[PDB]
Amino acid sequence: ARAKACTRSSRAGLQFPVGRVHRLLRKGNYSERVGAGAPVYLAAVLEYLTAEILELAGNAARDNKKTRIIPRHLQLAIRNDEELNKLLGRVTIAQGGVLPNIQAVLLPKKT
Amino acid sequence: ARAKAKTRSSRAGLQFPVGRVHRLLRKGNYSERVGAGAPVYLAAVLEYLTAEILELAGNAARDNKKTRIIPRHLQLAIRNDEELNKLLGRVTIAQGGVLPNIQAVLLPK
Amino acid sequence: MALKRINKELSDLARDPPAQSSAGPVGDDMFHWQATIMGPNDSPYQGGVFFLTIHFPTDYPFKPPKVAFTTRIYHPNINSNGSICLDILRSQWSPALTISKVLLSISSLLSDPNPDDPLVPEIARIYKTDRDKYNRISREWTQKYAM
Amino acid sequence: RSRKESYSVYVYKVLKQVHPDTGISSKAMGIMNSFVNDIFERIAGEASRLAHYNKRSTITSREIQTAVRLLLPGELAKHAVSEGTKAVTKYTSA
Amino acid sequence: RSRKESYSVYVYKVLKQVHPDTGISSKAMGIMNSFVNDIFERIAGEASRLAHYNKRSTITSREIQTAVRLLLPGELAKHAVSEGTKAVTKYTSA
Amino acid sequence: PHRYRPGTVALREIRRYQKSTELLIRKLPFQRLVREIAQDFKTDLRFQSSAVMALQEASEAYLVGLFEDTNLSAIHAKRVTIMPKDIQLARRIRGER
Amino acid sequence: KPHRYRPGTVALREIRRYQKSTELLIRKLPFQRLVREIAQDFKTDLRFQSSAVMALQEASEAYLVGLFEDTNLSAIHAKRVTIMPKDIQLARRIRGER
Amino acid sequence: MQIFVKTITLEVEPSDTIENVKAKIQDKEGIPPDQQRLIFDGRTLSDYNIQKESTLHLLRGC
Amino acid sequence: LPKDAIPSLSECQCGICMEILVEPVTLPCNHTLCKPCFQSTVEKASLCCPFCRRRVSSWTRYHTRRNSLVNVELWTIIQKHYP
Amino acid sequence: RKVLRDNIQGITKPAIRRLARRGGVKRISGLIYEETRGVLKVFLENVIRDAVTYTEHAKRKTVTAMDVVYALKRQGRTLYGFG
Amino acid sequence: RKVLRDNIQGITKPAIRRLARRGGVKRISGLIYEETRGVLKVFLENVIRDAVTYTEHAKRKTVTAMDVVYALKRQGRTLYGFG
DNA sequence: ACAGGATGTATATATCTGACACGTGCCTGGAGACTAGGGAGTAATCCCCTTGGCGGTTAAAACGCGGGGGACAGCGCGTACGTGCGTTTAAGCGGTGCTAGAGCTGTCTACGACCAATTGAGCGGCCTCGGCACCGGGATTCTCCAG
DNA sequence: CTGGAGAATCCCGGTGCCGAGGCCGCTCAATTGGTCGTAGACAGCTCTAGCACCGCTTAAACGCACGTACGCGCTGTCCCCCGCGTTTTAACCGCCAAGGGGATTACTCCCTAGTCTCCAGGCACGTGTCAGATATATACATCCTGT
Ligand SMILES: [Zn+2]
Ligand SMILES: [Zn+2]
Repeated sequence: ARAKACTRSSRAGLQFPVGRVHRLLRKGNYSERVGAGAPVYLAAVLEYLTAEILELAGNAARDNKKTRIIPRHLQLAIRNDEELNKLLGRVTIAQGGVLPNIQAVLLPKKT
Repeated sequence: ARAKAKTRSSRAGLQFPVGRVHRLLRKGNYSERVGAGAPVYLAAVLEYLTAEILELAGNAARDNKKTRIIPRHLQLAIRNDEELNKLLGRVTIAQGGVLPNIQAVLLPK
Repeated sequence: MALKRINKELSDLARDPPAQSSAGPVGDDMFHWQATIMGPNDSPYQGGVFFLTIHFPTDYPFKPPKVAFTTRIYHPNINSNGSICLDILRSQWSPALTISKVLLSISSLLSDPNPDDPLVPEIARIYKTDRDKYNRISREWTQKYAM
Repeated sequence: RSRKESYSVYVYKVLKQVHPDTGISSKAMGIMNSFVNDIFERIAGEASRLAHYNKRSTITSREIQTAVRLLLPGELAKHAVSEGTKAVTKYTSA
Repeated sequence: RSRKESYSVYVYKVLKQVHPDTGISSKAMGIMNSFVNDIFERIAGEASRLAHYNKRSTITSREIQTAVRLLLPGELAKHAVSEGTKAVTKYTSA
Repeated sequence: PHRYRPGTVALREIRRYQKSTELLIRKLPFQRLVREIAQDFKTDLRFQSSAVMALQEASEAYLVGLFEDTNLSAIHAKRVTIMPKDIQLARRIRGER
Repeated sequence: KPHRYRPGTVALREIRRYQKSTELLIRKLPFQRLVREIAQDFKTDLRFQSSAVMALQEASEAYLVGLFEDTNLSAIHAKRVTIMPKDIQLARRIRGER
Repeated sequence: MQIFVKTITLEVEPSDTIENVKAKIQDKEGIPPDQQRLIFDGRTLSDYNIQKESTLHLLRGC
Repeated sequence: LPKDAIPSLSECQCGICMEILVEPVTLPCNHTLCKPCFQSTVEKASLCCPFCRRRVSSWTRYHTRRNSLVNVELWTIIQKHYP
Repeated sequence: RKVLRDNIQGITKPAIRRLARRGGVKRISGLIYEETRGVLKVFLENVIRDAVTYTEHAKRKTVTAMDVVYALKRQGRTLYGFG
Repeated sequence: RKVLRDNIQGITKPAIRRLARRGGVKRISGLIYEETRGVLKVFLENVIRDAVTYTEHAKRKTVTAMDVVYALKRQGRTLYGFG
């Protein structure tokens, strides 16, 4: 008898693979040695970012009365939120389109 | 008592320190192992670029009738050359000033 | 201050006592409580009465309590130290649940052990391999200690 | 038969945690994988530079806190740091 | 009593080989050092990413050629590659 | 007969194309252009269809962004018609020239 | 007789003057006061190296000169010679700062 | 005497084994006795020759 | 609406701390809890809704920048009928 | 092995017009259809000259999607959805 | 402990005029000065925030030149002349 | 403003289908236990650069006044671009067929990490004079108003 | 459009200072010589996907007429900005003094690399059903000319 195998992700209550993140860090030539809490912190940060994107994407999808998230929904979610827009200002999403906006000068006007 | 020490820069007939560049590469966390010719090539490239910039800056200084290169001369040398200007388009130089130019519309006529 | 919430929960428990389980402070310390539960019917542990310990951390209801068994028992998801491997105590904690639900979940795990994440590998092996053997041994140990 | 790795499983789990009844297209999953890889590389590169600047040789959670503070803007960074410290605390508590 | 390093000696040697009768200010020398470090970091960072992309683990002159080709624009890149190859050839000769 | 006054069809096209996500350039001529451009750096090169699609996506996004900037420049110049002066100004300000 | 130059004539000469000199154009003491005032909102009782304050001024002045070049180009593009706050906004928006 | 754990000070005289010290730690704080270990059960303090004001350290819990 | 215009003490108390609602914040899931309990449970456990598990992270970050967190209407109503 | 230079005309006037329509342009002057296709080839040359040197460094004969993605990334134009 | 404010007026109108003159600006409107104050304040806030983070990561109370250099370099405006 | 006609545009219902959410076998990468060693935390000390202060000079900022030129609203005119309709033309699809090169595996060897011993190249210090700043003065040019 | 006053600019010369340049310890980081494991070079084999072609549909491109709205020029106004003089203020420089904190060295010890063994979590592969697309017949909002 040795022990049962509990994943570090389950220890931290995460979903992203702490062990995989640790392997990537220590195989990515980022530093000579890697601390113990660094993968735990990084996995939590990545999970939070993905969840934050997905909540808005799902809200956009349900506002469009569809049940599957398509890249159009991701683009609509990203470009509406100011924080995420500033984080991903230099990123192009394939099949994403653009946010519908028309300058008020071009709209017709008279009487 | 083995042999006279010859620097790798002297072996390649360079000026920049090949040994120092080699040390910087392997202590820089760039890759696990470093090829032998990598410091030689990198030192050659850096020496050539420095020579180019110094040539242009010296020309700019002698056009200003001075003997000591100052940051103003470096700025004038960099901005005039198109290649270097595009290379260092995102670089701010202290005590550099700007290239003198006035838009033709503003000139009196 | 968790004292208000602890006292309110105790007041509600007194207002609505459970059927097979019982708990409460066993002293002036509201943070340290003892829980008494009976073996659920149609279980190998039926008949025995188990006593539990409670240590409330000073953040309740926003943190799970420190609760374990003071009665020796034979369960995969329970170690020899009486600790309980349960999500509402580890991950599924929420400030919006009552202690009675916790006790009912404990009784359910007593009736429904989870060998996927046990605390004693041998007990999980027996539960997966010979359910009758687990039912016999749990009953024997319930009679030996819980009775 | 080279087995390649991605984050599709974890992305799907988080999606099920947030919206219990919403699917995701295959092409959107690839976009999420690219996003995850990009953010991972940004943060790891920033932490490596911090460690090199401070003459260290170890990347710890201390470096990643600073890297997140530099990269993410404002309230997003605040929430990310809150999430990361909590996870590290829970991991060390066990 | 920390022994700090720069490229001032080598910059001065190149300056004397180019303009034998020209001085350089102290502040200009610092600018040259900053430029040298910046370009060195650019090239090394590009070469490291190339080695990682092509599943290698050794940075050789082959990667540095491509890094220079990616970084320096046009005629400058062509001249730099020509200069580097000659130096490597001479070094390998002896 | 019937005749929409000028501008309305353009506005409905703006609303239509800002709601869809399809590729707006014909695939075959775009591929021919890509192969023509690449044929000088190296001869007899080959391309993955995924690579060509990536190039087209990036190019279309870049052009859309350039037009977004050049429209604001023309509006700032108190016009509603885009003209190459606006494209030049936008390229110059964005540090591309 | 009071001799006066035409409006803009001294503006051109001072443009030529300041495009040739490399001195810092902002007053160092108020700039340092501003930098410390801004830094108050992140950590209290911070200390600055004089070289750090100089570096901040050197960067800020270059950034403002670069911004003014583009905002002058926009004003010229609008067929006028007086730069107005809408021009600065247009330049910052095209550059992607906003 | 005094005993340090690395923190609730102090604890039993050199007369109680590790099990009783862990039980009292659990009573005084709520940390599980068996979780996680003692770094410096059936062993005592005199068996390890633990003097007063010694610095102790206190895995399985998942 | 909270409900209501007269939130009798049983409703005027927080759903968690059970004390009188101090600067209550209305969640997108329409749940009402005081500013202390909210500002604790937000970063305390999981950023989720304790009642119906609703994620509030996007709503929270939306409202924090604009300082629109505190339900002004109910917070004023409580001051009119309760201390 | 015989590609001529006429393919630049492949980007047609209606195609450029609908690109501008997506970009939000009301009306287009006639001189734009040349300026835009002048700009596009400059952009494509910059991207492709970086993709092809990646492929050369990999000693390959075909241009993969990752080569284009890397070339775009090094220009500060990161693209999602292809790796 | 030496709390100060209202330093933004230290950037005098003649100083802004001198900057614009180096920029190559002939005539200046009256509303330029306030907006330039705002732009400069935004830029300095964005740079000092990263500089202070770099300093406090190394756990010292003194903002050095290298911290400012790194804060600028990470914003895409590399600055030479300070090591 | 208003009304009706023509025209897009959103909506509901029906049906297909293929892309996804799921399941299973499996294998290799993650977890556990262990030891060893050096990276870093902590303490202690030193002194250097930061902060704070003061007084005097004066360069620079603030204010004010007049006037002029430029921003701006308006107007008139021409043209070029959007809108529509009819007539080409390759894009697109689909299908088939071929083979170049991408991808993998298996060797084997040249090469780069590693370590120990040796010395001289670069860092620090220490000078010294000359390139450059400055001050004054004469010579040149450029602007502007009267003509 | 052509000249004279004047204001600014340029230019030459004598002067004094201090930072660039050179010299000298001197030590430590570069060099040199071995050794040893292995990352990569290279051959070989497979088969995926890229290239080439043809044929039919038809949607999209292309070309033409028109007339209307928009760009562009002109003109007058006037108000806001520039040039300038006077007054005011605080930046700037020199200097002194205190000390807080940055920069070293020692030490120890705890955290992380490395190795080993075991197993399950994630990956490759099927698979069937349902979210979504497409068609069609609606209601319904929208524009545009006439009133
Ligand atoms: Zn409450
Ligand atoms: Zn709720």
